[PDB]
Amino acid sequence: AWKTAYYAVEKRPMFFEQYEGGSSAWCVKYQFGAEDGGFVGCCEHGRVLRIG
Amino acid sequence: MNFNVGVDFPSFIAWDGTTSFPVKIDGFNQFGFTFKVIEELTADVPFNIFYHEASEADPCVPGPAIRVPDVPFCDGVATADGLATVVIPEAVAVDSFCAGSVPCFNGPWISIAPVTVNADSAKVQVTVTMKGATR
Amino acid sequence: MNFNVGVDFPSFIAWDGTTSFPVKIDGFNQFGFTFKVIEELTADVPFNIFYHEASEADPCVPGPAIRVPDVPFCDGVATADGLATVVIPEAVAVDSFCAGSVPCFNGPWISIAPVTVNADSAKVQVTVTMKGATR
Amino acid sequence: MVSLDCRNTCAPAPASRLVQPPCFVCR
Repeated sequence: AWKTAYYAVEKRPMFFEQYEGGSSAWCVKYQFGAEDGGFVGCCEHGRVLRIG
Repeated sequence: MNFNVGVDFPSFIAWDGTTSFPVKIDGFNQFGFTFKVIEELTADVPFNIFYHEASEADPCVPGPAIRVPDVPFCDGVATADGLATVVIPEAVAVDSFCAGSVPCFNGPWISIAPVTVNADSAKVQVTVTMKGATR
Repeated sequence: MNFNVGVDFPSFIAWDGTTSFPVKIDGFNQFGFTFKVIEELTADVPFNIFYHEASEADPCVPGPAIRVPDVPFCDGVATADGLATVVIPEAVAVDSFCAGSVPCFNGPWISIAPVTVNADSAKVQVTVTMKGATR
Repeated sequence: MVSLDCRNTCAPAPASRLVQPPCFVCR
């Protein structure tokens, strides 16, 4: 019964920045990144089937 | 007003003086070491920091030992060998303690041991404290 | 994000299975125990809680061990002899830990030692975690 | 008197207790 067995969390959207150390008047360098995470909730809200 | 601090910040033995014990850091999102002396030292004692992967034949048991690699900071340099180590100086008095931790997690288990086992290593104790849980 | 948790919440060994170490708590304003089992137990193991006063010969060394008194809560009844005790149940697995703390301080030193010393006593480890520095 | 608080295990189930399903009912 998801929405209680597992949660998903996001912190900020993707951001893009120009890098002054590698950039010139003849070139460009871009940096990007993002953050997020996730953690299990209730262990009794799910089941798994397997061969045996 | 006392508190049951042992619920939120459990602590585990790591080096009692004659043996090293793997400590499972999987269930917690932070940790750190604490060094204490019980008798006067004669020379600097270096310590090695390891990490263990899950054993192949049984997930309940830790695997072999692997050294922790170094992670240089912004304004700094890497170690000569590239691995992580800690050194307890000579000036440490019997009534003081020292604390330090690594910047990265790596495997799920952790460990620590002296580089050499002699009369000096038996005089030190190591304990691991961990922050809030995740389960 | 990894922190030097040892700076704020240091931990010290109190019973490594063969010896008991007095732990000074004067410089901190909270503390709690943490019990771990390294092998399956065969019977209940009770623990005794003591406390020490500063020695007359040296104010930085503990005196003889005194026994912590009981303090009933608003619900429940006092102990038979009115002295604190700790009992670890047989159901504890090798992969779990327990935590408990005393409601009051009494002296500046504290300690814990099993009622009986036997093969089942060596299967346990006890550690003390401080939570606040007043200096 | 002290009340000990304890957690199930360090792992949710270090050896997960997998169980067979109920056997088929009947013919």
